[PDB]
Amino acid sequence: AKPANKLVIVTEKILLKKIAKIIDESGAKGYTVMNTGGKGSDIEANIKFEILTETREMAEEIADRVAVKYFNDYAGIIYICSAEVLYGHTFCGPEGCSAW
Amino acid sequence: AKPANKLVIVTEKILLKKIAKIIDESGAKGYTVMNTGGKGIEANIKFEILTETREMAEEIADRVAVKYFNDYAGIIYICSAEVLYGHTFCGPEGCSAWS
Amino acid sequence: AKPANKLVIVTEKILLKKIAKIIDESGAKGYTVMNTGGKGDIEANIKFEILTETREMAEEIADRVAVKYFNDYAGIIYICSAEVLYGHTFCGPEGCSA
Ligand SMILES: Nc1ncnc2c1ncn2[C@@H]1O[C@H](COP(=O)(O)OP(=O)(O)OP(=O)(O)O)[C@@H](O)[C@H]1O
Ligand SMILES: Nc1ncnc2c1ncn2[C@@H]1O[C@H](COP(=O)(O)OP(=O)(O)O)[C@@H](O)[C@H]1O
Ligand SMILES: Nc1ncnc2c1ncn2[C@@H]1O[C@H](COP(=O)(O)OP(=O)(O)O)[C@@H](O)[C@H]1O
Repeated sequence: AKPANKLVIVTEKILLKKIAKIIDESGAKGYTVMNTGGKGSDIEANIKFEILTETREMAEEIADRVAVKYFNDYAGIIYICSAEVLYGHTFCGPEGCSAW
Repeated sequence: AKPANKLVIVTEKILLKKIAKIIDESGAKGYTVMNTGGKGIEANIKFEILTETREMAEEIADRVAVKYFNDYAGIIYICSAEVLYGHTFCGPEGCSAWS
Repeated sequence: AKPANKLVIVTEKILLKKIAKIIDESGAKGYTVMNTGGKGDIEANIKFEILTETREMAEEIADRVAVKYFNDYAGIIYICSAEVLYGHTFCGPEGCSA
């Protein structure tokens, strides 16, 4: 298992591409995005990205970048969970997630 | 980053409003809900509520579980999270990137 | 609260049943699956979340899925610490106690 940070960005759907770009630009290996509702009849549609980042700082870079660009104007929460990636060709490389 | 508990409630879709009410009542600053399938495939919903404290999360969990989980399928679990950003979650205070 | 591993498998939608079977076969008490998009532009995939009582059950599932599918199918499997607060099936009549 390879430590990861699960960066979660829940924010407005309309930022999807904007945030995907940020995620792509961060060098995060990918991301998972889903449609969600959230409150912060009063549920609003939003999207949740989950970006497993190799490092915390990458996650924060993404968070910071998203937040600074968008979170004044757009609803969003970014949080981060410890994860370990057990498998993820892209995330762990040909190396595998048990790089001995 | 502000420590949080990601309270996850996966339960029957029909409880959405009912649980949202509980969440709203808990003083949780918001929640994220999504449609999911599950076996425990039935359509259900997953709430994710980031709570400032563990006890809030448990209050919600306890409240939901007591009010619904003896009659409705549902799992509640809780993950450590840190909120990096979340106006509503961290307040005007911010999520205090330095602790 | 009962410690759990939230095994998350994000992979191609078409593996849903195949992975569900693996999950079911692992003796995981259940799983949550959702439709997701992902990049690794967005492709539709599924995220399973399996709360497993033990890490090794999660890894068993992960290993089984990854071995059986991840050479041919896109997917990431990762695992989070979780605690189950409630989950009849997950914690048994015993309750989530701890
Ligand atoms: N071990 C688990 N891992 C991940 N998700 C779970 C787990 N157990 C339950 N869930 C989620 O919570 C839902 C409710 O599960 P529960 O065991 O309480 O009821 P169930 O009647 O078995 O549900 P189902 O209708 O899915 O069979 C499940 O469908 C699933 O979405
Ligand atoms: N405490 C929380 N737990 C989980 N998700 C949250 C929480 N607070 C906010 N969210 C998610 O982030 C989204 C935006 O939240 P926020 O910026 O507070 O603005 P708003 O009040 O305009 O929805 C919500 O719709 C929800 O999906
Ligand atoms: N760093 C990551 N963070 C979050 N999810 C990821 C990450 N990398 C991959 N995924 C998820 O796994 C899926 C497939 O992974 P991958 O093996 O990279 O295939 P692909 O590159 O063909 O999409 C992605 O579409 C995405 O949902």
